[PDB]
Amino acid sequence: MKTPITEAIAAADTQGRFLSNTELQAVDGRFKRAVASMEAARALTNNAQSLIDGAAQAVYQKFPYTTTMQGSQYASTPEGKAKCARDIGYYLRMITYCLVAGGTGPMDEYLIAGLSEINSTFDLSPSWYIEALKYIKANHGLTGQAAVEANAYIDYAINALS
Amino acid sequence: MKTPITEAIAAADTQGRFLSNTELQAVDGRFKRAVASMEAARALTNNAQSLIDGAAQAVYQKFPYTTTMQGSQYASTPEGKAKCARDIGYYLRMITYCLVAGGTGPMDEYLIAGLSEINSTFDLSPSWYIEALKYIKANHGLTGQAAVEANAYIDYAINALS
Amino acid sequence: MKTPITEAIAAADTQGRFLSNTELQAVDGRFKRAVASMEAARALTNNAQSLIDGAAQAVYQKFPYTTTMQGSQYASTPEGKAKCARDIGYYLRMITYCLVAGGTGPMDEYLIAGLSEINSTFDLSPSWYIEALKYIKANHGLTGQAAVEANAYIDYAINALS
Amino acid sequence: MLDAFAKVVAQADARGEFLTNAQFDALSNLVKEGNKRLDAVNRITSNASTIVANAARALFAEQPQLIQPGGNAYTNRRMAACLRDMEIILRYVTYAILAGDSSVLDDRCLNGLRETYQALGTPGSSVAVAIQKMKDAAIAIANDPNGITPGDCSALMSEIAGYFDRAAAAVA
Amino acid sequence: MLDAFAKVVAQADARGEFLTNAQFDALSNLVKEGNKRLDAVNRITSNASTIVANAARALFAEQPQLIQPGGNAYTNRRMAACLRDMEIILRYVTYAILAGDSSVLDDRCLNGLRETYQALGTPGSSVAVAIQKMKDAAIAIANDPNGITPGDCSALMSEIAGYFDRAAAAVA
Amino acid sequence: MLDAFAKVVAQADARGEFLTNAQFDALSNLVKEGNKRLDAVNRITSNASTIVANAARALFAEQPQLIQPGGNAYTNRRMAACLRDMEIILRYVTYAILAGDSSVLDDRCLNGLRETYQALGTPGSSVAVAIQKMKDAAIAIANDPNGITPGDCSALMSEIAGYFDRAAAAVA
Ligand SMILES: *[C@@H](C)[C@H]1/C(=C/c2[nH]c(/C=C3N=C(/C=C4\NC(=O)C(CC)=C4C)C(C)=C\3CCC(=O)O)c(CCC(=O)O)c2C)NC(=O)[C@@H]1C
Ligand SMILES: *[C@@H](C)[C@H]1/C(=C/c2[nH]c(/C=C3N=C(/C=C4\NC(=O)C(CC)=C4C)C(C)=C\3CCC(=O)O)c(CCC(=O)O)c2C)NC(=O)[C@@H]1C
Ligand SMILES: *[C@@H](C)[C@H]1/C(=C/c2[nH]c(/C=C3N=C(/C=C4\NC(=O)C(CC)=C4C)C(C)=C\3CCC(=O)O)c(CCC(=O)O)c2C)NC(=O)[C@@H]1C
Ligand SMILES: *[C@H](C)[C@H]1/C(=C/c2[nH]c(/C=C3N=C(/C=C4\NC(=O)C(CC)=C4C)C(C)=C\3CCC(=O)O)c(CCC(=O)O)c2C)NC(=O)[C@@H]1C
Ligand SMILES: *[C@H](C)[C@H]1/C(=C/c2[nH]c(/C=C3N=C(/C=C4\NC(=O)C(CC)=C4C)C(C)=C\3CCC(=O)O)c(CCC(=O)O)c2C)NC(=O)[C@@H]1C
Ligand SMILES: *[C@H](C)[C@H]1/C(=C/c2[nH]c(/C=C3N=C(/C=C4\NC(=O)C(CC)=C4C)C(C)=C\3CCC(=O)O)c(CCC(=O)O)c2C)NC(=O)[C@@H]1C
Ligand SMILES: *[C@H](C)[C@H]1/C(=C/c2[nH]c(/C=C3N=C(/C=C4\NC(=O)C(CC)=C4C)C(C)=C\3CCC(=O)O)c(CCC(=O)O)c2C)NC(=O)[C@@H]1C
Ligand SMILES: *[C@H](C)[C@H]1/C(=C/c2[nH]c(/C=C3N=C(/C=C4\NC(=O)C(CC)=C4C)C(C)=C\3CCC(=O)O)c(CCC(=O)O)c2C)NC(=O)[C@@H]1C
Ligand SMILES: *[C@H](C)[C@H]1/C(=C/c2[nH]c(/C=C3N=C(/C=C4\NC(=O)C(CC)=C4C)C(C)=C\3CCC(=O)O)c(CCC(=O)O)c2C)NC(=O)[C@@H]1C
Repeated sequence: MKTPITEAIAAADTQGRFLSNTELQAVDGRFKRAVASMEAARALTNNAQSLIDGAAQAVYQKFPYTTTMQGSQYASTPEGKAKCARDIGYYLRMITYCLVAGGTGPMDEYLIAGLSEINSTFDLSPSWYIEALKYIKANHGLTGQAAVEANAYIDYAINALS
Repeated sequence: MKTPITEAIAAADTQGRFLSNTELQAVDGRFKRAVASMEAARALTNNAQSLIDGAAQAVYQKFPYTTTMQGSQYASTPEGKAKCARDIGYYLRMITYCLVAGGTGPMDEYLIAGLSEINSTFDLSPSWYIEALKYIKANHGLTGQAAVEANAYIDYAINALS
Repeated sequence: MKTPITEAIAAADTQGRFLSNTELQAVDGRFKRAVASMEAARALTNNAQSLIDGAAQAVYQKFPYTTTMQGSQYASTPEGKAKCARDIGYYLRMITYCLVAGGTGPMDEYLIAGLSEINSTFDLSPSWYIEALKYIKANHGLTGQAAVEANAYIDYAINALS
Repeated sequence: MLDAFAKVVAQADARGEFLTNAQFDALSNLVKEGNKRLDAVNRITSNASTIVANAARALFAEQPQLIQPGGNAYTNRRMAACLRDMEIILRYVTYAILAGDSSVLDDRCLNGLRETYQALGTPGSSVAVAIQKMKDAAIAIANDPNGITPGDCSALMSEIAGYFDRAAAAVA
Repeated sequence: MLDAFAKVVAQADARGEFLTNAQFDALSNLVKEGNKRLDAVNRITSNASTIVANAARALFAEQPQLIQPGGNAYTNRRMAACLRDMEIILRYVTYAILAGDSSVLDDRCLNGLRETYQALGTPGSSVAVAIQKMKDAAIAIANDPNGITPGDCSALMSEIAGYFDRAAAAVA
Repeated sequence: MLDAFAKVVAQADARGEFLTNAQFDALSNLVKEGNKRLDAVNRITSNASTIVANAARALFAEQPQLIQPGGNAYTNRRMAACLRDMEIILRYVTYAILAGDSSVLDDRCLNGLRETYQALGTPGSSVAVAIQKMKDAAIAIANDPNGITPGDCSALMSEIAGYFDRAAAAVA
């Protein structure tokens, strides 16, 4: 999994070298940034349900047809609504994992790999998820570097969907 | 084994693709041509013994020394004569297989692969077999497209010996 | 192991060929040269102890500090002196093996491969061994082609240490 | 690989025999039934995406444990791999239908697949369910009377069903 | 590979759960102890050559059979390979220390090593002795009170000892 | 690989010993018998094609089942592979003769050959017959008194026979 620490080790290992000061500084950076990262992760986790509920409703408001159109790919049924809330929860959970791990690893492995395929096969519109992510970014209530950390991963997900 | 059908499948598979209309047409061509091919195969099979007997004697007439020269590579002995008739029968059998399969596969796999080696190691003259094949081509009694199908494979063998 | 015979076989084998006169001559050369080579090997072996003892003392005389400096890499202790005599004996033994085998194989496999590493890790000076080898070359008492054979391998070792 | 024709030829060669009249007639009948075979391949292939997607959706609805966090189809990478396997199996089954022989399916897909899933921890039994669902859909599509010259393709459908069942048994 | 943080994340994902407050606190404490971890890695790495060389010299002094003609460390090529293995093991152990997880050590070194030595004829028991000697030296160096801000690194040293023992057990 | 000389050296090195006078004399005698060894290799190699072809023709005459349709030497590709194996074995045997050691033969040919034929379905017993026929022909050619300085090569012929028998036993 990709993190500031595994990347440092991977680099040294690929060169068959012991870790050098060059890599020990990268980890120090990760440790110092962890303060803001963890603050963001705790906040997003504490307010997970309201952010998920609000995000789903941002999507339905931006794309009204997703609440009425006939088809299992939409949330016009109770099952579809549950699938959508579940998915948004997955995205938020992944964001908190990235913050905790200090890197995109988590999201890369559990969500982004195969994302395009999945959206294509099940006829899910990437724009739906981008709207949910934009809602989370606008309403997580974070400021300072904690916001910077949260937004970096939210935008990373948005770019992966673009 | 190389045939119009396995070639179509091999192509699709190499590209990791489902069969397309591009390949389904190739097989249709094979199915339509099968009428003439099978007519040729049945005829050659029905008259196999006379064609084999006549072909051997065309070879002995073209190359008289093969009936008198001392050496196991010649047909100057009963054993040599039997080996020669056997070989010519092999060639004819292969031709009928190609007609049935709709391709050169059979002959490629069972006879052509290793042919040069074999002729070299056992001191068998390719010209002997070319003469036998020419006799079969001139005397199979086929006409129209059935002849075209039979001659295509007979000439394929001749080219392999050239 | 590299010798005039294994090299001949390796060449033929890499080309998937039977041995040719080209290789049979190389082996004949090895057999003819063996007379001088064996003479050298027998002499060096017969006088091994005096050559080893004399060589160690050439090293200590050229580099006096190796007999007084504090450290396990030096021969200032009984253990260090034994290690040094042992090492010089190894070099001489390898030289006789090369003479017997007709090639550098022996020395290449048992001593040269990993030599640089070893000298670096244990802080052994290559110059110490070069001096020992120079002593052996100057005092083996061989003449003619026997000397030429002995010196070829002694110089080979010196070059490996350079 | 081998197709239906090459198969007969291979058997004859091992015996060193020309084909018999009974064999020639058999192969000639395969050719006569060629149009139906091509229709089946065309129809199934033309609906490959929905056959796979519908079967997958059905499988996950019946076995929700597969998509739950920790389940073998959980995470997009795992789901993608699962969808891929379904399309791969369907692809090779259609190759077998075109060839009129299971050799390509057995060689390039089936063989070794059971051991592959066991090493991964993928439930072969569930894969078999997915394969059976694609069967049923593929046959319904291939044997749909609408928009095609009327005729009996029952024998062919039995053959097609056999290839699917063969795949299901190789992973179950 | 995984580091201490990724490990917690992986466990949470398999459960489909956000982290608990008890977990967040645990990871936050790992970060707070980061400086000590970096010092340990820096100190051991900075003395890698002597740790290996001293341990090797000690091993061969105690087990002279290894360097005697015919022994597994006899000939320079064999000695070089042995010294290399010692540095490789130390290298991966330091990676584990930085990561706070043994995954990298187990995956890229330990696993399969026992079978590797058995095939070669290399005495795994002797390798274990070499590893234990490097432990003791590495810990003495990492936990040396001189030239560093006073503090308790006992927990970290126990962790470090664990990685070395894990390596010793994988070859013994 | 190793030749007769390298073999003695390897044994001495494992013991950490210089060669003894008894050994030096032995190796010196190998050199003195070198001309005979070179003649044997030259003669066998110079007649390689007929040795293989005659042995093959003899084998197929005695065991016609091998060339009958369905037999392991049936089809030109199979016959070619069989002739190739015979030349390969003869080639490696001559390498052993030149080296005065079977190491090259065992390593680069024999080892693993029995398992190779079993997987293919090739009758190892028949291969052994082919090898024995090439023996007899090779020795008759190598030990032919005509056109060579008179002398006793009985010991060498026994050595040569040993290499052939070693090959026959590795596949039988
Ligand atoms: C069973 C599978 C169903 C069925 C089949 C059926 N098909 C035909 C006839 C034809 N099918 C084709 C199709 C192709 N020819 C091709 O070369 C290709 C690939 C490029 C395809 C897809 C053609 C040309 C024919 C003949 C002309 C026609 O349209 O009739 C028949 C008729 C008989 C015969 O064998 O041809 C039948 C019975 N019919 C059904 O009711 C099943 C649901
Ligand atoms: C146990 C291992 C010993 C010990 C450790 C100890 N270290 C510190 C503090 C610091 N260590 C560093 C070192 C680094 N920071 C880095 O980014 C890197 C890689 C480039 C290294 C090597 C730093 C910067 C500090 C803080 C400032 C300082 O020098 O104090 C402490 C203090 C507390 C805390 O955690 O920082 C301690 C206790 N102390 C011992 O007595 C053991 C022998
Ligand atoms: C047993 C195998 C038969 C036999 C052998 C025999 N050979 C020789 C002598 C020589 N053989 C050679 C041949 C070569 N020298 C080479 O360098 C090469 C490769 C390029 C070859 C092929 C030579 C040069 C000699 C010496 C000169 C000569 O022709 O005599 C002997 C004589 C003794 C000795 O060892 O030389 C013998 C006995 N003799 C037989 O009767 C066996 C059938
Ligand atoms: C919500 C924004 C909209 C919506 C969602 C919706 N999604 C699905 C189905 C799936 N969603 C996923 C996504 C993931 N699976 C993962 O493992 C991960 C990473 C942990 C993600 C992000 C997948 C794989 C599926 C299909 C398989 C399944 O059902 O789980 C559906 C159902 C589609 C169907 O046909 O059954 C729906 C409705 N739909 C909307 O209209 C919202 C605007
Ligand atoms: C006939 C035109 C002339 C002739 C023939 C002759 N052939 C052989 C021996 C062999 N022929 C083959 C050929 C094949 N083997 C195959 O498996 C296939 C494909 C199915 C072919 C075409 C082979 C392999 C042999 C050698 C092995 C064997 O005996 O089967 C001989 C005998 C040679 C010998 O030395 O024993 C002869 C005489 N010879 C003529 O003069 C005719 C003009
Ligand atoms: C002598 C010229 C000087 C000297 C020698 C000295 N050498 C060592 C230690 C080692 N020497 C070797 C060399 C070899 N090992 C081999 O297997 C081979 C090929 C067969 C060779 C050439 C090795 C591997 C070692 C280290 C391992 C061991 O002890 O065997 C020492 C001891 C170093 C130590 O720290 O213990 C010494 C003293 N030293 C001098 O000052 C002489 C001038
Ligand atoms: C879907 C219905 C079920 C499922 C599937 C699943 N499969 C894999 C992984 C692999 N599948 C294969 C199979 C093939 N590869 C081939 O090239 C071919 C022939 C063309 C076949 C048949 C292979 C090789 C793999 C592993 C390599 C890879 O993943 O790319 C996975 C992934 C497992 C993982 O941990 O990575 C999954 C999830 N899983 C289910 O739950 C369904 C029942
Ligand atoms: C030293 C304390 C002991 C010893 C070691 C010894 N090891 C080998 C050979 C190999 N060791 C490995 C191990 C690894 N390779 C890797 O890439 C990794 C991960 C990065 C590991 C752990 C391998 C693969 C080999 C074989 C390949 C090679 O030699 O390069 C040898 C050599 C044995 C030989 O005969 O060539 C030796 C001597 N030997 C001892 O006596 C000590 C107890
Ligand atoms: C001939 C006397 C008998 C016989 C032989 C036969 N062998 C094969 C196939 C193979 N033989 C080998 C052996 C080697 N390959 C090597 O590189 C070396 C060392 C240089 C050896 C010893 C191998 C690897 C194969 C398989 C690969 C290949 O075919 O190229 C066959 C072919 C079997 C097939 O089905 O393709 C045959 C027929 N067969 C007999 O009946 C004789 C008793």
